[PDB]
Amino acid sequence: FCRFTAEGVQEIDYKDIATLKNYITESGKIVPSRITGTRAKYQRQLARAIKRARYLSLLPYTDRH
Amino acid sequence: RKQVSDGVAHIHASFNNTIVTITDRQGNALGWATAGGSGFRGSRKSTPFAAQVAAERCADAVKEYGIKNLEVMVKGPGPGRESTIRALNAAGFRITNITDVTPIPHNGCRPPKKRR
Amino acid sequence: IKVRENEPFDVALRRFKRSCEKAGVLAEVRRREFYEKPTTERKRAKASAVKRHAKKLARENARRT
Amino acid sequence: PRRRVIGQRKILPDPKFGSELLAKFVNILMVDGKKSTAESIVYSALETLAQRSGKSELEAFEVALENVRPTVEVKSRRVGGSTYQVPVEVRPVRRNALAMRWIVEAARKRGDKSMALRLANELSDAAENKGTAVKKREDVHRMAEANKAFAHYRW
Amino acid sequence: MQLNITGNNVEITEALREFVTAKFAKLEQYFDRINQVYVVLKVEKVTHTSDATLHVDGGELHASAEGQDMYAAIDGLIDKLARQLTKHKDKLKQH
RNA sequence: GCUUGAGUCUCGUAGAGGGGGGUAGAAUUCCAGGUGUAGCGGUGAAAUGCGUAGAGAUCUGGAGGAAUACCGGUGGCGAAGGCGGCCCCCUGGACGAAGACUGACGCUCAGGUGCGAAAGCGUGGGGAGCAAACAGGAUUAGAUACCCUGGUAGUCCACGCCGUAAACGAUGUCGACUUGGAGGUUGUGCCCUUGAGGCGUGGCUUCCGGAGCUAACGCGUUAAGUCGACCGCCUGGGGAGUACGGCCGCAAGGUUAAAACUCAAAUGAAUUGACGGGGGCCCGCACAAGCGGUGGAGCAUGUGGUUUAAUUCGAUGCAACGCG
Repeated sequence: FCRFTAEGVQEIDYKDIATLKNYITESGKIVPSRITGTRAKYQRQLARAIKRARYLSLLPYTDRH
Repeated sequence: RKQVSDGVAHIHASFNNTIVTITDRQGNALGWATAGGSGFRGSRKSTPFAAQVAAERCADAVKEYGIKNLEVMVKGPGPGRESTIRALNAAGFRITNITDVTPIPHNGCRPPKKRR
Repeated sequence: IKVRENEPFDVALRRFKRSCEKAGVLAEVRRREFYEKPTTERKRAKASAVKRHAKKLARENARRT
Repeated sequence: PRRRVIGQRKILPDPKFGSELLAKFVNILMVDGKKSTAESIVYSALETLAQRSGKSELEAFEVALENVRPTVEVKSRRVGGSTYQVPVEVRPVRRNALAMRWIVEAARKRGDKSMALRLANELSDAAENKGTAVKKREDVHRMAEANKAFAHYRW
Repeated sequence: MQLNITGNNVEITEALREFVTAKFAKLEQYFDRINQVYVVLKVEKVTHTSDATLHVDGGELHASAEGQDMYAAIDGLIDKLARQLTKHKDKLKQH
């Protein structure tokens, strides 16, 4: 696999929640980069987009909501 | 009484004992049965068979309410937790949902020390 | 985690989702903060993971059979 | 043993009836290797079974045996630092042989006068299910069904 | 516990016999319940040597100790047997 | 004077670097209420403990404290100690590309000065969970311990003190030089960004190995190789990092640092065994599955012991005792 964020020159922001729900699992946990194959730089800022979307209720913390 | 149709069957699934209780959609309980009260005591409380006998003893005394469909909640890393649900669909129930609701802290309070 | 599947009842399709990360987590929050043994165990882990990489790559020479 | 799945050998059948099942039965109570003394007691004990039950002789013997044969057997299993009685289902070639051993050990006690009638009384009472041979079968099942909590198989 | 004291070229006295049984009363209760004891004392021109064979509920255990004046030999023999009795005891506890 | 060391500046980049303030969700505990009924909790088993005054389970609401699942990575950053949710404010360093600038401004330091895990200490708070001490229940020959149920300082916050750790890479700082391979992470240049492409080039970092080195184990461009600069330190084992003295500290204590006496060793690495209540694999009436015995009875016989003028001598765990 590869990183589509490195395929372009875009920025992973928290407001683009359509592309973040394929990066979390079926219970709200973040999928590791050893499965997805993301670069380590973009994976670190991806989780910063997951954690900000969880604060603004665009993504759930757990599945019991 | 109230003759409710759909319910929720919570399963507490500790290591030493398995507790199964049956409630409704609103969340207030109807009846319960444990593996320690089914005649199994001590080493046999931590058996999946003892969680089965706790289920059919709880599948009875809810005949007064008339449940034919229920959800299943499991909570704990027990030796039961799946042999209990096999004793419910065999008891004549429609299992709509099976849900894991075990408590996981996102790193909170300190657990006790590892015993040696 | 949440299976509301139709047809024939057989958790079977439930233990695929649940035995994923619902018992390794609860058995390690079961006791002891550790605070430094995680480190030891963690560092022993990957010194034995590259022991599987650097031996099985060198095991493809022959097999004496 | 460790090795050697043993090459099993056969038994010659009974002369009076075409059965090796009763020839296995006469070999069990054959004490000190005395077969003519063993076979005279069992023939005198099953003709007594016919008049005390009405039926024919040989099929009245196994109807006292299906009432005394077990289906599960409990074992001591060593696991951890202790050892509990796990139950296991019995193979059928052991199932009858475990049954007719329970008959003879109940026949050496339950002391009446002669050995032929000592065997003849409870071979009837095995069919009416009140003798002490059936109480060995039911108290084995009482311990195995109490220990249903030990088993990775569900049959 | 039944003692059986026996000497090869060491004719046992009365003070030595009670010295054995008082010492073998120690390794008694304090370590394990035992069935039957055979004690053998030997003198071999230098070595006051004392053997002992204990019989327990599991098996048997034997120890030997050569010493200085036949009193230190039995004093070293009991310390050899007491350690074998604690090793055998915890082999039969496994809690 | 010069620019190559060192430093300044202009652009960027990554980061659990630090300090301050806010805030979110999960979970534990407690409180209150609803439902509900005889158990819960715990262990190898058990009891203490809790519960018919309604526990536990379940649902709603509330209070409070501490910690930030997944991401999380032989990943990153920091001089070391250390630093993980998220947001803002203040702030330190490293690094790269292309230049410009000062012109040896450098390196290393005894004393000195600052920083410095955890525990502890002082004053003032806070206190969910955990938990020294302590209390009870077990286990045990005993258990002052391991296990169990509780549980106080402490853990948390502010401001001071302490100045110690297997504070470790058991490897001082700085500079130069000397075959390679597989990576991780983070900048950047060129060519066909024409495709996550190809070629390079830096920084930090992980592993494996060459020469050489080392007592060996190993180290191996981040040396323990080959050299230079300076500093700290070592001089047989015990006594002893102890006594005394000085200094520092509220205290605990830290630091500096002996001698008398005593021993002929202490020690390092590796080798062959043996052993392990280490691991794997295998066998034996070894266990299991069965049958018949012994131990209990009288007697035959042998031994120990006692007795005797002598009860001849030898055999003594298995492998002596119906044996010579």
